[PDB]
Amino acid sequence: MQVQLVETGGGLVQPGESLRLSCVASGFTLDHSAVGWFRQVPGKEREKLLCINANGVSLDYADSIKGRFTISRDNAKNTVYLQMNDLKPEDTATYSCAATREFCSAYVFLYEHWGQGTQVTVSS
Amino acid sequence: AIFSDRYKGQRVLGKGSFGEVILCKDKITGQECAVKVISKRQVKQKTDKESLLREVQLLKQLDHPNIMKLYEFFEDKGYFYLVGEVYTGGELFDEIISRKRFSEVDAARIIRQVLSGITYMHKNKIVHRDLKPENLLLESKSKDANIRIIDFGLSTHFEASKKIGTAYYIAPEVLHGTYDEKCDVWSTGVILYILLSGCPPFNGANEYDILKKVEKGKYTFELPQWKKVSESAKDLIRKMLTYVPSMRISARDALDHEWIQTYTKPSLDNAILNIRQFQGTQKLAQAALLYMGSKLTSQDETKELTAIFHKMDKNGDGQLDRAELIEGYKELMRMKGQSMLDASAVEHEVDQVLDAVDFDKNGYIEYSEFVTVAMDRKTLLSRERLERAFRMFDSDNSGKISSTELATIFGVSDVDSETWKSVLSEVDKNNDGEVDFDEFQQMLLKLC
Ligand SMILES: [Ca+2]
Ligand SMILES: [Ca+2]
Ligand SMILES: [Ca+2]
Ligand SMILES: [Ca+2]
Repeated sequence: MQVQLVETGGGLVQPGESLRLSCVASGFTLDHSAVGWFRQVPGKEREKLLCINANGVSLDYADSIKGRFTISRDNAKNTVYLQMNDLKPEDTATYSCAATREFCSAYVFLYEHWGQGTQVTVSS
Repeated sequence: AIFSDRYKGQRVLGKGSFGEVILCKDKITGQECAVKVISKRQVKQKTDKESLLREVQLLKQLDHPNIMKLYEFFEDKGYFYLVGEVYTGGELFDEIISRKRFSEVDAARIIRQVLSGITYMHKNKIVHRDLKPENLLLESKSKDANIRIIDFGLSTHFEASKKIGTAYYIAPEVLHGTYDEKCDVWSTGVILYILLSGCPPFNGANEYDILKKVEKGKYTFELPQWKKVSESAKDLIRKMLTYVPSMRISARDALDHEWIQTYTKPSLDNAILNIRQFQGTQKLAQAALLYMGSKLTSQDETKELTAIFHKMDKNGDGQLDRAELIEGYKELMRMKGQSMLDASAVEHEVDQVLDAVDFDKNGYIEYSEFVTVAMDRKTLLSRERLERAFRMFDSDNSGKISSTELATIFGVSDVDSETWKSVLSEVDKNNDGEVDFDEFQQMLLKLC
């Protein structure tokens, strides 16, 4: 089809729970793509969270999500995963993923094929 | 007279031509100071030891509000330690481009401070020779704080071995050999010129061309922004920039000049813009260069660059760090035609310079930043790639790049928010609100 990334797994969860997010590529394959997860809170610029290359993992975000979030990769299923643990009221926002060629950047603007993302909400 | 018992070292502060600046804490007095560490192996000493020690003693005797006070001097079996007061405000030009308005008054104050310091130092028979905007620092981050000059009188004893960005300000007599204090004035003149136009009076693509221009000694005021500048300033510049030293105005005489006198009780916007362009490309320029490097390479280029980058990325995280850059440097340069016989220290040093091409300053060199390194500027910024790039940015093909188009190419899409407007204005020379190919090219090639 046309080319885009679609996110699923968005929902409402209690604090301290765990959630799994999925990003599927339609119109292209993730074989040569480095995919990164970003979270955007309303009225704030997109924040780097994590990134996985064609293979290896980088913790792009501040260490606020370090040790709690894991990024996973399955080319055959054309999908990139984000495992979220020990959720805080700090974490609630829109989570989306993007792709750049081969290697994970740290500049938001080098990324392409952004998705509408999924709403992640932590109870108050 | 020993360093370790007198001072305590912590973290590196800044980069100097002769040596590296490090922040230090004192043992007994309990004060923070800044130490310049100079290497006997890395740099040559022009004069004999006793002469250097005498000059340093004289320096320790001196005090003026516009010069870097020198507290102590330490000689180690391996290294030299030159101890002085601390500076947090950073280089002057950065502070200039940080602000919105810059008038002839501000420049007049700046030059007044500089010439005051220079006059004091000349009164004590000391010559800087190598005078640059980088040597002009601000003691504090507080606004309108006065300037302090650093590395005064050190050039006579040391000659560095590393070299483009001293040619702008060097004096003709210095280039031809023997010289006196008036060379400093010439240098100051050059700075003043830039301060009013944002461009060097003697300019060239490389050190050779610039040095050719200054050696020829000829320069003009044809640039449009000079129309915004008063005639007295141009006259003072002319007196400062005279080829023959004896005919050249002294610092003390220049301090009492009509221009400095009157303007010390409009806005040179294009000038401060050109200063920002001059300085580190704190602009749309960095983003544009990164975008061009990562997204606008041919298949052969992408293949070779990705291959080399993979070879250098040992842990495979997608980043190059200090260690990987060190281990991969000689082979990268071996790939780029241009160093088998390279000493580990200078390898680390050049690797550090490349770490100074680390735009986001995260401590790592990505693929995109790497492309800037591996590809020479001649290829990455060729006419073809620049034209293709500009064509890509200019979607509607009007011949100019709008704010919305910039927001479209690499954007979170906040066209308002003064994000894209501020980013655009830094490159928008003629203030039409858009970027024509001329300004795009000038932005990426630092041209005037
Ligand atoms: Ca690495
Ligand atoms: Ca970097
Ligand atoms: Ca246009
Ligand atoms: Ca314009």
